[PDB]
Amino acid sequence: MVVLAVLLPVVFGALLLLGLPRALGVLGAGLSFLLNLYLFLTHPGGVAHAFQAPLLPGAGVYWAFGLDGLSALFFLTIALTVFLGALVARVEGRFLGLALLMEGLLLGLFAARDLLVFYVFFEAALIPALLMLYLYGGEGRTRALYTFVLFTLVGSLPMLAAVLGARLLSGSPTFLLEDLLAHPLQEEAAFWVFLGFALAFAIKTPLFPLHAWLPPFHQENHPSGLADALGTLYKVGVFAFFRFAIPLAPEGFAQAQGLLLFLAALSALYGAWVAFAAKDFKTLLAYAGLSHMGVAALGVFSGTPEGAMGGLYLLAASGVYTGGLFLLAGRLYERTGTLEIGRYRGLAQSAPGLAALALILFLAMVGLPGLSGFPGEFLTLLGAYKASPWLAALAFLSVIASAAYALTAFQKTFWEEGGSGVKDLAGAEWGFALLSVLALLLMGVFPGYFARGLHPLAEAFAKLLGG
Amino acid sequence: MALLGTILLPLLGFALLGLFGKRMREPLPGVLASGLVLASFLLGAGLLLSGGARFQAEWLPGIPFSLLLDNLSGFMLLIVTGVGFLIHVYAIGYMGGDPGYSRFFAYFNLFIAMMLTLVLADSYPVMFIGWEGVGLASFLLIGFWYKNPQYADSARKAFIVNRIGDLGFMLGMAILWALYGTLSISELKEAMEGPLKNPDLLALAGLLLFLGAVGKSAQIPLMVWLPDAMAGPTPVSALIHAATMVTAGVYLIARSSFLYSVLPDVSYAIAVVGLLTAAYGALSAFGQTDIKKIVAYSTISQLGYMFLAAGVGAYWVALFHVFTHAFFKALLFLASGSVIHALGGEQDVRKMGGLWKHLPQTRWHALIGALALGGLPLLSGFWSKDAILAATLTYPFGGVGFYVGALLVAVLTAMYAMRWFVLVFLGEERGHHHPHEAPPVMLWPNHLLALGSVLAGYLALPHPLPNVLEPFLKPALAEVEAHHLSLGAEWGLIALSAAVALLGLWAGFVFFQRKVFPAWYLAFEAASREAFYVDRAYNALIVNPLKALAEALFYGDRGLLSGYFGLGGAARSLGQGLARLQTGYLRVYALLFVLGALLLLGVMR
Repeated sequence: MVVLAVLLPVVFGALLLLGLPRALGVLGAGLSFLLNLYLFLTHPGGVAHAFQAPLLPGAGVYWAFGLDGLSALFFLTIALTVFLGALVARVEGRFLGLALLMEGLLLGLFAARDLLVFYVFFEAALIPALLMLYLYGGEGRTRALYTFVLFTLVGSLPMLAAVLGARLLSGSPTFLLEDLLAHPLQEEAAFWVFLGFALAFAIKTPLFPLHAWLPPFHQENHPSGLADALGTLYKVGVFAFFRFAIPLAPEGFAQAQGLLLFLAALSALYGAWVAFAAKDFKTLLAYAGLSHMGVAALGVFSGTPEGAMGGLYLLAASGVYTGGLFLLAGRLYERTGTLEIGRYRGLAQSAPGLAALALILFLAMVGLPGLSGFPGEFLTLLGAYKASPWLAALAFLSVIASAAYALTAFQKTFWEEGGSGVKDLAGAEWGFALLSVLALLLMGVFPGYFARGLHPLAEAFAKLLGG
Repeated sequence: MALLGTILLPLLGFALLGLFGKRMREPLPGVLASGLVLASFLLGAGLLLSGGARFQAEWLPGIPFSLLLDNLSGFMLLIVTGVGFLIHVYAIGYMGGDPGYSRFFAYFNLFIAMMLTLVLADSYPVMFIGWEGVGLASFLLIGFWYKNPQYADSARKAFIVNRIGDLGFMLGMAILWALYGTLSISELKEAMEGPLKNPDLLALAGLLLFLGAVGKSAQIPLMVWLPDAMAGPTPVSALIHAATMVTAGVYLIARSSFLYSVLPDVSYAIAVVGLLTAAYGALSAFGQTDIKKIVAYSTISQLGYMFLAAGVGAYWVALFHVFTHAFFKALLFLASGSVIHALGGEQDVRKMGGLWKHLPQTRWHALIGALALGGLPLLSGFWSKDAILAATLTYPFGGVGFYVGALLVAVLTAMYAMRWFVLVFLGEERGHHHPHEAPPVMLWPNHLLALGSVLAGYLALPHPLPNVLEPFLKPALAEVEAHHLSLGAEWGLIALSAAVALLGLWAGFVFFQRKVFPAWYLAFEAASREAFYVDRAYNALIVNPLKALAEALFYGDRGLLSGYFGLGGAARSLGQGLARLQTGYLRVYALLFVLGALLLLGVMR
């Protein structure tokens, strides 16, 4: 059931960490992918694979899991992305076990059916990040590590007071999301709880003033970008917003809606705009991820189930293709040795299908219709315009900068005058690009099949803001 | 399901020629592409002959996947498939010895399939899908020869302007979704009838739709991106300027006629922008010394004509000019491509001349095209342009000054078309062309294109003569029509227009054979050569300042991270101020101890 798929990447990452060899990670990620796909199919509803086990009877803690429409496809997305990062990695530092551990942690994070288990995974996801950052790459590794870790922790620890207030002030007997949702929080008490939630979730969203931890994180990881891909998967902020933040304290969200929508708009614009000024791949991709998170948070905060479903779909797909771009930059490093955009121009003539892979990925990034980005982008646009037209319009002065930075990077990296000549593709990279394009096309052209579980949650939690 | 094959064929073709692609002989990619285009023309003609078609598939909740094949969609489909088959043959001939044959024809197939996705649409998001797919294929083909950085930034600029237009499109669609909640042109029309609500918001949505149309069809101010499409090969420029990627601007208005007709002010604005676009294109065409640019500015002028037609509510008239133009401009481009194929890609005018005798079957193509564009009294271009000139007065909103404006534009089109023909084919010789100027299979579809250009013609004729296009175009969409007409005086106007066009032709003849270019004309030709100094201003206050702001926001982000650093440093400094509290003098520790204990004892009350 759910716990099996949640733990499989954890146990495989352990067996790669202490045990040998690297190859165990490829087959482990494949087994995870197949299990998460099987869980994604035949999904009846939320209780699909429900798990309930007691841990602290007195304190009220229970292992609580289940596959919602959201948990299923996010499991599938994570399994797929980490499998891709597992085959193509080329890190081979024997630490892909850390990548599988982080995968399993993010799985448990998403599948949490009770508040405290979610909080536990939210705090646990910090350790592998600092680990694969510190000992596996980067010159400013220590400083970026401290910055990112301290930001996450300064956000997270007061959220413990927030969750303690949310449980105690509501008289909810347990930490179960069912029970906690059964007992609402009052005015000027849901206010403070939501404020403590919004700090920890915005600094991890990321929004504009709280994003300063993102570029240093992405720069000094392993140059291959496996750690970077998993950190982009670590932008789970929006998710916690929609399921936990807003439904548990909409009274404060009433005053905070405009502020948060504005932050999402300006964050998206700022990221997609600065990404033009980026002189390296890590900076560009970090600012792009910031823009996408701004869009997703905008869609969720706008109410308007259109916007919410768009935000979540865009979140999953952006995680997928941003992780793909990170791994691609790492592979081009391993074959070349640099991530600068100006140098190494002739790539296109030497790289037959790596050019096409990078192009498909950047197209999915700028949100091209037919690929994964556009459904979420447009649904979020609709929902935001429903909520507040002004911030939606400003926020979508982003596709312009999206095309600008993506095309500039692609052109000056591949198109221009022939250089020395570069390796074409590796055998693992073949399956990588094939599966990447397959998933992108399937998620972009057929958004009907995916995200069907997202519609009920969207409309229910959007009507919840009403009477 | 059968209708989807029209799109699917030049997608499987694209996938074969892109993925494997070079596993084939040289002609085979073009062979497969042209064969798929032909067997798509066939299946579209067969489906239309069966009365029409509909297709609906499951998609985003509230936004399903809706394809509608009616008279209006089938019109564009037949045009695109036929001209695409002709240009595909012309590329099979024209593309030679340059790598990427398979890639090139895969781009062709993808372009065709995406344009079909555009026209076959009962829902506006599918129209947007086609929009962005055509924009991507255009970016790809314009930068076909990647080894030159210069012919990359052109497609960069093209796609950027395209995405500005696409953002306007998206916002208008969000508007017409917040209002109604349908976003399917069928039910959108069935819901827009009757008691309109919030007319301000409706006019705003239509204005944003027109903004998207401007970027797609390169109207003012977004004109500037089109000439740079000269970077791509000549058949690419033909398919972009004649049959696709610009005609979509007119097709959007033709389908949204029900929206634009209840917007009088917006339609009048469209007419004004079309007139200005025609004026700019005509005034800035002849100053260009290159064939590709002097044709691109003419494309600007002719699209201005079409948008003038669709501005006053003359939708079938705009489609008439679209038909004639898609014939004769494709003719011009393929002729020019054959010409530079004779000179090895010389691609200049001042380095040309005296190609009349030396070029068989090509001077004829060039003369047919120049006469059709200039408005030779008995030619398709004359019928279209003067039908627009008449619809100016006959259709609503008055067309008072627009008539004389478009007439001057007809004069100027005659003049600069004669400039092109004269300066290219007559009155000197320079350069070299020994062996193989005229190819069979390039000029062979060009024969058919010249035939269609001549005889597009009489589909739409003054009411004594049969008007075939108007009854075909009105029922499918643009049903509401309120236009008067006249006779006797209408034919006096046709005669005045024909005489004016002939005077413009001979005026260009004498002025551009003269080669003297007096004082003022040199200044004017220089100004037109520099596109009336538009890009100089566009990069002055817009593009480079946006770059400066991007860099400024980068510096500001660095500064924000520096402020976070300062917070941490304040924390450490406070920490060592508190760690300084313990010096080691026991008297100090005892005093601070007793002090803290006394503070505690006071707090307890």
